[PDB]
Amino acid sequence: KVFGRCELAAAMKRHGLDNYRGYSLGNWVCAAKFESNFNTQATNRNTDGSTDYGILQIDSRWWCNDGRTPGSRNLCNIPCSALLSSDITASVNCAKKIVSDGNGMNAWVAWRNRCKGTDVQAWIRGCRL
Ligand SMILES: CC(=O)N[C@@H]1[C@@H](O)[C@H](O[C@@H]2O[C@H](CO)[C@@H](O[C@@H]3O[C@H](CO)[C@@H](O)[C@H](O)[C@H]3NC(C)=O)[C@H](O)[C@H]2NC(C)=O)[C@@H](CO)O[C@H]1O
Repeated sequence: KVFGRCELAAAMKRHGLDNYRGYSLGNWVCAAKFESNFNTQATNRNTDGSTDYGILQIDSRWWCNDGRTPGSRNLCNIPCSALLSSDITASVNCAKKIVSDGNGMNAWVAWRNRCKGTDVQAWIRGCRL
């Protein structure tokens, strides 16, 4: 599924991401627009072999198992396809462990380069929240 902007905002707040580890909802909404364009089914292959899965592009080198990233970890304890669902629970669940792992949202390259230090509040503009 491709989320609407306020639709995704609503469902992320529902799932506890607004101000999770200090980061406002705007940050997360901005992270998703640049990582996946709000597409839950988004996939991207990396040079090292790993693949980035879903609306928040979680990488199989570190967080999920895709059965073809040999010698990698599965720290969220899920199969990577779990992250491609229309329901974002799994991705948001795993996202909370990523952002707590020491580097904050810097783990998300598009956030560091396109959302960080910008008016991220503007991504939740007009949303009935
Ligand atoms: C959303 C996503 O999948 N992002 C990926 C990033 O997770 C990843 O950056 C690397 O992440 C790992 C795992 O968190 C980092 O290891 C951690 O590093 C911190 C210190 O920075 C350390 O305290 C933690 O103990 C350690 N984690 C574990 C489990 O030991 C690693 O440092 C990050 N490396 C870099 C260069 O940023 C990148 C790169 O794999 O990929 C994104 O897709």
